[PDB]
Amino acid sequence: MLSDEQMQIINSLVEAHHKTYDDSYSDFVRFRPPVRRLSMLPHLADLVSYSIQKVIGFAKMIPGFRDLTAEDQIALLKSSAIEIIMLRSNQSFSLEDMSWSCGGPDFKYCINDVTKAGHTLELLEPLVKFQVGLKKLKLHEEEHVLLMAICLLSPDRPGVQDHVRIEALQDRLCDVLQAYIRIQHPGGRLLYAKMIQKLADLRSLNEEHSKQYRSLSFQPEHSMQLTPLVLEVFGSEVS
Amino acid sequence: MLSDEQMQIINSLVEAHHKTYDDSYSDFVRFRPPVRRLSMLPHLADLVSYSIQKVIGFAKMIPGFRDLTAEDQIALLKSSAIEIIMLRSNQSFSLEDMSWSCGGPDFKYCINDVTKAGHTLELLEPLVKFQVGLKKLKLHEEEHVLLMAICLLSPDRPGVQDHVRIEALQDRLCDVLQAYIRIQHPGGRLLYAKMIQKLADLRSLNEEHSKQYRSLSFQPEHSMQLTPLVLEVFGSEVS
Amino acid sequence: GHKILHRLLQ
Amino acid sequence: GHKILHRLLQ
Ligand SMILES: C[C@H](CCC(=O)O)[C@H]1CC[C@H]2[C@@H]3CC[C@@H]4C[C@H](O)CC[C@]4(C)[C@H]3CC[C@]12C
Ligand SMILES: C[C@H](CCC(=O)O)[C@H]1CC[C@H]2[C@@H]3CC[C@@H]4C[C@H](O)CC[C@]4(C)[C@H]3CC[C@]12C
Ligand SMILES: C[C@H](CCC(=O)O)[C@H]1CC[C@H]2[C@@H]3CC[C@@H]4C[C@H](O)CC[C@]4(C)[C@H]3CC[C@]12C
Ligand SMILES: C[C@H](CCC(=O)O)[C@H]1CC[C@H]2[C@@H]3CC[C@@H]4C[C@H](O)CC[C@]4(C)[C@H]3CC[C@]12C
Repeated sequence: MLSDEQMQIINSLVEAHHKTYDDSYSDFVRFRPPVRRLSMLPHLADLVSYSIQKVIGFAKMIPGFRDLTAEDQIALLKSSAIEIIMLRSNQSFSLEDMSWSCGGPDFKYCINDVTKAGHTLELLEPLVKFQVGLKKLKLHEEEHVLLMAICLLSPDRPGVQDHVRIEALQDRLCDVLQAYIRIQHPGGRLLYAKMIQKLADLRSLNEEHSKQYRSLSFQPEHSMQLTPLVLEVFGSEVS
Repeated sequence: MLSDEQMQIINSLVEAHHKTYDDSYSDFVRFRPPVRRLSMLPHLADLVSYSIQKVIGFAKMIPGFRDLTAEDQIALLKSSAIEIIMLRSNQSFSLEDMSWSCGGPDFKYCINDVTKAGHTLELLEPLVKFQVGLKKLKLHEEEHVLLMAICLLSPDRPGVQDHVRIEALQDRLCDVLQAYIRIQHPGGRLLYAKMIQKLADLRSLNEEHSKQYRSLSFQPEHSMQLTPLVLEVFGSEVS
Repeated sequence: GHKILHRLLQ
Repeated sequence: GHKILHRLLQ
């Protein structure tokens, strides 16, 4: 059983996610159009940048995040943004066609499309496999948003100052998640452990992405196609 | 009469311009789509950035520019890019509808459209009036490209080191232009002086644009919609 | 730096 | 800086 405290935490996260994830993907038509070597880079740079703004919006609504210092907020986001984007994208991912279907055909992305922005199958193969395994967990929306919040509030991310406050926030979220599964998730005996392992898979995806980002951003002809927000967030600058 | 030296200068400029100005505007569909408050900013930021890359390409083909130091090349471009873009745009400007018609309807820009990127009529009124007066000069393609080259090779632009070399290059271009008009331009007695005054009008447009750019770029919600190349070139950093 | 980040974080 | 400018200028 949960307290009205743990309950309002879940309610806050679900509402935060609904305010930051447009199920109609109506803003996608504002992005540089997709073109199916680097033909998809302009469109995907815009898509990723738009997603970063949405992840920041989601984070600002996570209970306790707003009270952290501007420095820790930046620290948590620069480290976790790519992971949250990968996590939140499971909502459009389809096991049927192994693609991220974001509304119309123009915005249905397969492994073929996402390999046209400079990144290799070395990143994309594990990413698609991650989506598949995650989609098979059949997470309730409640567990989905809790997992993103837990991923974001990891005190072991570089640059973090108030470890105690952040660890306290994450431990509370994990407690809420274990209680939610036990009570609301039929046959979810091993789900929490499977969800924690996904966090470990995200660290590995973060590393491979960070590696490829570094290599690519070193070429100005490539980095010039990115947005100022992507350059800030995925960049290596430190507060 | 011109020498095969002055002649090849004109030939070099015309060819440079043909290699950097696509009369079909076929790349415009790759830009963030236009949307007719700041609704046109994403599309126009892309359009301006694409134009800057094309102006750099044009400059690299101007005889003598390539031999300047990387520092002077950067100096001349940061100072003149906005002017060359305004000058080169006269090619799509139509006195009939007072618009820049770049191919299809999606890319026909009127005063209404270009006022939706943050810039005010304080910049746009003089800009449209400049286009009108310039279009009425009925410049031959040869005079058009010479004027852009002369505008770019002004030794009195901030940060310029080799003034003598640059002044020598510009004086030679002006000589070629005066000779071309006298010989090839029927009734062009006062044209050269009218063309030189346009250079002065461009300095004034540069100033107003620089002023507005500074004000707008100070707001991150606005600057984040720009491209890395626009931020570099229109920014205030110095070599 | 982090000009955009600071701003978006309100 | 001027990373993109230097590169485009070849
Ligand atoms: C479209 C998808 C979102 C679905 C949704 O929101 O519902 C997102 C989720 C994770 C994203 C990939 C992340 C790694 C790479 C980043 C690089 O800047 C561009 C390439 C890269 C491979 C991205 C492609 C688009 C993906 C697959
Ligand atoms: C590679 C493509 C082929 C060119 C050719 O074959 O000659 C060109 C055509 C139009 C160009 C885009 C223009 C808008 C943006 C400008 C910004 O400074 C950088 C990003 C931006 C999205 C460019 C990316 C590269 C594009 C898609
Ligand atoms: C579409 C036109 C090109 C036609 C062509 O190439 O044939 C270009 C020429 C000069 C450009 C304006 C310059 C000032 C401002 C810059 C700011 O970043 C965006 C707004 C601003 C008012 C631009 C709008 C688009 C214009 C009118
Ligand atoms: C103002 C518009 C309305 C939003 C609303 O009413 O809620 C939003 C919708 C989609 C957004 C664009 C997304 C792609 C790019 C991301 C980059 O980090 C910044 C530039 C980029 C072109 C954004 C600009 C602002 C847009 C056009």
